[PDB]
Amino acid sequence: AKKVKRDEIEMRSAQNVIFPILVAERDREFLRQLRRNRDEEAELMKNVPGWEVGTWYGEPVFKTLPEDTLVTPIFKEFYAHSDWKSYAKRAHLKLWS
Amino acid sequence: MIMILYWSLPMILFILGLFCFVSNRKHLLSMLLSLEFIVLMLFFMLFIYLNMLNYESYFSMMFLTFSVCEGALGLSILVSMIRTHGNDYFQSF
Amino acid sequence: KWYPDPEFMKQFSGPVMYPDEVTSLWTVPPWNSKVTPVEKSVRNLTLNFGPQHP
Amino acid sequence: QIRLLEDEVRRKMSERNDYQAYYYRPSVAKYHRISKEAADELEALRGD
Amino acid sequence: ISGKTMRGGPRVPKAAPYPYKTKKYSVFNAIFDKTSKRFDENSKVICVEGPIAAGKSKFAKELAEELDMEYYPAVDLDLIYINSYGYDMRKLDPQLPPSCRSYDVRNFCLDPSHDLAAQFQIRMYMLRYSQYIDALQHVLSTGQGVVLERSPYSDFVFMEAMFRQGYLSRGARSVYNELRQNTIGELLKPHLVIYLDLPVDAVKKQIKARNVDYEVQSKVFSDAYLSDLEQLYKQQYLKDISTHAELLIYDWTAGGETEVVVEDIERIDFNQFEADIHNKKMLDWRFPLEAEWCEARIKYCHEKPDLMNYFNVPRFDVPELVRSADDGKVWRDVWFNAPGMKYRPGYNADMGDEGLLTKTKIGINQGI
Amino acid sequence: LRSKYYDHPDGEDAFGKIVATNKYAVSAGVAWSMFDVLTLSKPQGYLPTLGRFAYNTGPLMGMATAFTLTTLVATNARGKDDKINYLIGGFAAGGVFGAWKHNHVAGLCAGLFLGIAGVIKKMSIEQGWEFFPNTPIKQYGGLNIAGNDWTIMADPPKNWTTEKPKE
Amino acid sequence: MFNNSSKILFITIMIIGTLITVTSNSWLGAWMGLEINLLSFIPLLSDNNNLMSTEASLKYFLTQVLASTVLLFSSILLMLKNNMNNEINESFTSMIIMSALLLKSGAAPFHFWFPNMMEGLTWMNALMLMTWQKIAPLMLISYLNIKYLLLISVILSVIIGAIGGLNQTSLRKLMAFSSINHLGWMLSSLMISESIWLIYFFFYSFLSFVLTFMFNIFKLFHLNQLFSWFVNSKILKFTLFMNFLSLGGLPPFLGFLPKWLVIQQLTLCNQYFMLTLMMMSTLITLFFYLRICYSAFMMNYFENNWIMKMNMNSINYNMYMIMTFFSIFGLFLISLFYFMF
Amino acid sequence: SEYFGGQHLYQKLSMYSKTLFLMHNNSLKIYLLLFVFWILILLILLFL
Amino acid sequence: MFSIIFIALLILLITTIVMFLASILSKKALIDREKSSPFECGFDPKSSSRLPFSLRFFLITIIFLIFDVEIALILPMIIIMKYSNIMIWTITSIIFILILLIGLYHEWNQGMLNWSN
Amino acid sequence: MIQLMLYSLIITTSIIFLNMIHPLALGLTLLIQTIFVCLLTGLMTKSFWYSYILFLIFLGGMLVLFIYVTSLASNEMFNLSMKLTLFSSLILIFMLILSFIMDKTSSSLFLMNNDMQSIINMNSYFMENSLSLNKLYNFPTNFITILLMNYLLITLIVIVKITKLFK
Amino acid sequence: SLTPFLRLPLTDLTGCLINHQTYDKCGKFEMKMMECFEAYGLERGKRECADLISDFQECVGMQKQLMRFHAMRNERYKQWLKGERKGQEFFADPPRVDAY
Ligand SMILES: Nc1nc2c(ncn2[C@H]2C[C@H](O)[C@@H](COP(=O)(O)OP(=O)(O)OP(=O)(O)O)O2)c(=O)[nH]1
Repeated sequence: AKKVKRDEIEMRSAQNVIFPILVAERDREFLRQLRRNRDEEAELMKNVPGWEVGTWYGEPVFKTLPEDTLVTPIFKEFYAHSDWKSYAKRAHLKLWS
Repeated sequence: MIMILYWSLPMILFILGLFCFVSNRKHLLSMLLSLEFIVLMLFFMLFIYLNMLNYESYFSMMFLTFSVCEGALGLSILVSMIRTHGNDYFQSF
Repeated sequence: KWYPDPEFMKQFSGPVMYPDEVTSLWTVPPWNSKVTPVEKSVRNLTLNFGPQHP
Repeated sequence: QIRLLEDEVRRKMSERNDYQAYYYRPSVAKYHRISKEAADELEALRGD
Repeated sequence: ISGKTMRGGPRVPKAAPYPYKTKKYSVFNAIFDKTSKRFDENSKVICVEGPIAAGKSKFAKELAEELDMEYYPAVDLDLIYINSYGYDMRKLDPQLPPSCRSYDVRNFCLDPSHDLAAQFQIRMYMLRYSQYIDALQHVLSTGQGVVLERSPYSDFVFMEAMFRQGYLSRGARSVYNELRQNTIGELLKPHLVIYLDLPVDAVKKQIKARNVDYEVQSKVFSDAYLSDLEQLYKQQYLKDISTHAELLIYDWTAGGETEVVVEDIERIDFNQFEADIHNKKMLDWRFPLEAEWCEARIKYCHEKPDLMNYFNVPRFDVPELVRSADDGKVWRDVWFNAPGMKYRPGYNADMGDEGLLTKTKIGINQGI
Repeated sequence: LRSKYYDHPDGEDAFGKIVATNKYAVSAGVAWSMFDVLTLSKPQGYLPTLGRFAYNTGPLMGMATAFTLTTLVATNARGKDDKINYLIGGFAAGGVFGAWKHNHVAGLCAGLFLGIAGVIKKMSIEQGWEFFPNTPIKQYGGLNIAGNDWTIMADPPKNWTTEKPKE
Repeated sequence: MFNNSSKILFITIMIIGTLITVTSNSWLGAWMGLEINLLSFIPLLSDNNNLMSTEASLKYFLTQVLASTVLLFSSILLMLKNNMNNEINESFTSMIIMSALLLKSGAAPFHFWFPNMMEGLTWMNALMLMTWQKIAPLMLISYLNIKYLLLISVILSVIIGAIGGLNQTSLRKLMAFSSINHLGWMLSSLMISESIWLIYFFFYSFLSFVLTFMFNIFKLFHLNQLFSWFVNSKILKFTLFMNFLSLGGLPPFLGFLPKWLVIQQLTLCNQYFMLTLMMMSTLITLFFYLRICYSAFMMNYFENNWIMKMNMNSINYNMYMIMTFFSIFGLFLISLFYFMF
Repeated sequence: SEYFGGQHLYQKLSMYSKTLFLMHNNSLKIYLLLFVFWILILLILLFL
Repeated sequence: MFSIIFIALLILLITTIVMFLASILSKKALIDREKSSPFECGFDPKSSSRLPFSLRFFLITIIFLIFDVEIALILPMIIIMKYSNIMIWTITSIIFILILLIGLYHEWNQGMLNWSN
Repeated sequence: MIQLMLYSLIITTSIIFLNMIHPLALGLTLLIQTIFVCLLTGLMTKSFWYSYILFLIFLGGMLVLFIYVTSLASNEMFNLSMKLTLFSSLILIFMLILSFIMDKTSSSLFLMNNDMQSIINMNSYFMENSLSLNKLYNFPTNFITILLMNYLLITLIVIVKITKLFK
Repeated sequence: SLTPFLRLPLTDLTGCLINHQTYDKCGKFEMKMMECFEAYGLERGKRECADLISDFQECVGMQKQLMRFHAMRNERYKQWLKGERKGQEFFADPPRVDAY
């Protein structure tokens, strides 16, 4: 068991080293994609009765949050302009599409 | 509509279960089996809610442990009832 | 003096004190209200064991 | 006279439910705080 | 079931008997004390039957004497008329003549034409039935065997017998016949039944030897009446007992040799009958667990009042069974104003009780 | 569909008015219908069942319409809104009750009864009270209602304080 | 605690299960407690000694199980679409929860199972269903706050609850109908306030408890049995039977004290019309109780002949008629009760 | 007078007492069906 | 998962195809009144032969369910043991098993399997 | 697609369930339903842990009672009707082609499988059941498990009290 | 959470039965609420938790946010049905899988 704990911890120690690099290259794409995602939400409801991007016809979806508070969009919203091929490519990876 | 696209299927099944629970059957076994289907649907509604919840998920066991006990009690009284009258047939009621 | 007489006690004593075509029809007054079960005949299962049998 | 006053006050105190008395329904965050504590207890504990 | 003679001595109770005569039994008490622990070989009920004037009281006395059971003397109709200080309410003359004046077996034998006879005809069944529960009480508490000379199960024989003679009413026959079911379901049938079989003439020989100024000179003793016992015993009464209890039939008591009867009974064992439980014979005695033993025990050591209250059956459709209100009111006045009936037994200090002003005790199933 | 009988003058919008009543009439009609078709009539088949539902519902439509129109007729012509107006309203309703029931006496007596009902109803409408007003008080327990806790978990301090802001 | 030792066990588990409900924090916990009640009660109700007990068991189980099924289901919906146990307002999400609870406690439109039950139940088993199997669903009804449904229940909680009682000759069914009427008063009282509802149920528990507890004692199961039941004097036949009028709560019987309390607070809410209806029906409730008391008010009736003595348990009788004496002279304790202020 | 109240009331009560017994002299399927219908009505009205 | 799902569907389809194939490969014979009777060692079957359902096998399977559910309760102990607080995980689990033993040993003294019938 | 196909299969089997009246045919129908519901809840869950669990309790053990006591058999075997099968096939297919048509995403649940959680989530990189089943054993929410086991103990005390009616 | 009337020692089992708060983004909103419910009771608090209940519900409930998407994508389809969107423009670009 000492040997099993030995190598598992090594994985976990090697694990922590890697992780921030993934997060770093992760943040850029999140902000890049959000920029584009807001652009399309603006450019697709050009002619809509009262559309207000990031809200529901006026009132904000969230209000108790102070201003300049970024709330990550739910997964579906993040994919609001995407095909199944994109959607499944991440969703059905446990199931191995 | 959220419920119409998400919580609708559980409704339609649940109502169909109840109607079969109040239909006409030679004995009560079809009834017990009917409510048993309802339990599975009951689990279905329960889990999608517990899935809204990060860790409250575990409450499945509580519901499952209780539900199987209802079924066991259900079969308990029925089987004792055949043994009493030599039958548990709805004509005896 | 009039005292409660068997006629007055027969006012009640049906399954319904105002008996109707059905309640007056069938009556089930087990006084004790604890009716003993009556044993049935539990016929057993029959096996023609053998001849074709090791 | 005092009885009429009591009813009037009881009318107001029920309408608004200001005061922690007959027309109050105390709530409890204790159980949520307790679960908050359990979450705290086990976060620091994670990992051998 | 086994005789002392083959024991080379007396039988012993396997465990300390429970004072059921003077102590109440509780469900708490059942948890605190087990039931079948005391039970032994002889824990069984040997009922006797025979045509009237068969002298079986001496037989059963000796049989219980040399097999170590209880005798439990026969019907004692007088006990209705007896009290804490003995005297007969029959003493009370026909102040209230119509349906308050007494009726003993003497009165029946002198005249069964009186509708008031039906009174004891059912009250006599109750006395048997109450005795039977006493026997079950003694069994389940002490574990000791019992022997009842006659049983409520057998009482209907005389019932249909008297009715066939015409003495009872068509109404009364229905009343008793349906009413048996109500209570008779709630008793355990005896393990063993011994029936004695003389012909009608032969019993007339012996009843003329009883020399009883209220029987031997009486008129009821037609062959038809004393024979109806024979047919009813032979088929109607026996068969159901023949289903449950083991049935032995010797010729009769007089030639009935006790020792061979002792040996024949002892030869008939019941470990042989410890086979499949579902067997209908001995059926009413298959108690699975000690808990179920205690259920039967508590049901008789703590529910005798419940057992009596089954008798509360409303039937005001039979005149002879109805009582006149105001006369009945006076009948209440006589009984509870008469000596030694004002209070509960032991509290009739008018008739002598002392130790009152502090006494607050009451006996298990103490009458009232 | 959605109208109120008693939110308009007592002589205007007959059609909207009857609708605001007929809805509260049909509710009772079909409500009793499903209640009794399964108890007594039990007429096997769907047309027979349609018959019982029709038999039950129509008369209550007759009651409501008769009451409404007679009383509406009164205000239109009698020119007043009185307890008596609803009284003739109730008389007409029970007259329809006798007509359908084919029991002359039963209809007339109920017509008197329904007139009393309308009388009291008008009294509510005009005296500013109601049969089932909302509650002014709703109590939740004794004065120590806050003090009836018997729990045995230690509660760490709160995240909120009653004390005034210190900024 | 009727015959066996297991009676104590199942009663205990039952108590714990129901106590969970009344102390339950969330709907799910309350549902949990309710099912535990469902378990613990079925074996007591389903005696293995007779038949009628067993048929009552399927009906009780086959009804309660559906009630719990619907209750939890409607809970999820409410506590989905509102994402919170205490919805902002009562909508269609919530009426179903009451309809579950009303059936579980046997309220007005959902009652038919409840009379059919009584045939099977013995006395104290009936008693125990009468009193305790109605706490939890009612205390939950407290949390639900739909005025109109309770009001329709209260309207219909006496009409059938008394009209049927007029018709029944089996004491088992009469107690059913008697309580459905009384249940009408609890439901209204709980719509008004809870402290008064708590009191009224308790006095109802007390009264029903003593009532059926003597019927158990003497095993009187049919109006004929009441007329025929021997008593030495035919005076205590009458002294004991005052309680049948304490059912109606006529002032010198202590049943008035709760009915007065509910009436006082209810009219303080100004639902005068509702009081009139319930209180009109109360007379019909008291009507058949006099129909019962023809057995004892007059004395010295026509009786059966064979009985000579009447007997009963020490423990049950000793407890019983202490409770009766209070039902006789209870009012003068006006001071002793201080929970009304 | 007494016909308007009096005995006639007790006459009509017996009529309705008989009726309620006919309701209650049936099979448990019918009553559960009532409840199912009551549920079903409320469910669709939530949707509507 | 659905990789598993598809494989199972494929197998089941191949399975039924094989048995479907054997159903055509095996030669047919003209049916016979007696060839299609229940086998009772060559002596005529009795009346319906539907066994009595007065028996214990449901009782044993009910013991199964109780222990089968209890097994469910104790399954997750493997993973949580690394995370949970040790006192609670220790005592909580220990009393599970302890109560099981006591239930078992108490029940041997009851001896419920040694029924009279 | 799998999710909505699985709805379709559950719908079709449900229609099968409400038609079939032979007890085995019903009990068979439950069996299929259970596999389907286990599949479906698994998809929307963090993992299939609970699916395996309720499979072996509900189906694996507890439906054995239902089939076994419903071995009454009707005294005779099925008269299978190829028509309801064909309708079952027919209803399945155009539901299936509609499933091919329906909106790929919006017709899907929104729940967060382990994959559909964000990458940054440091908690998600543990054993999939570790953090979910944590508080089933850790205080003060673990005593309820003790209540479960004693409930099951009491359940057996009940079964031997009901299943022991004189035999 | 609806208030147990008696609050006896057996609320101690199910009160913390299942908690929104722990390890939940909505949990922060639960605390923002449940403190106020403690401050204003359960009836005045239910009156004066407008924003608190709105956001708490929105976080877990996702009603407002999710329904915004549903109309948002329906409107994409609606223009396609009117024919504005053709085989290419009918969908946008795929987010890099390593995002979100
Ligand atoms: N009406 C009626 N009389 C009975 C019944 N059983 C017994 N008797 C009457 C008939 C007898 O004359 C009398 C009892 O006399 P026995 O013949 O029993 O005296 P025996 O020599 O048998 O000894 P013993 O009575 O036991 O002391 O009581 C009964 O069931 N109904």
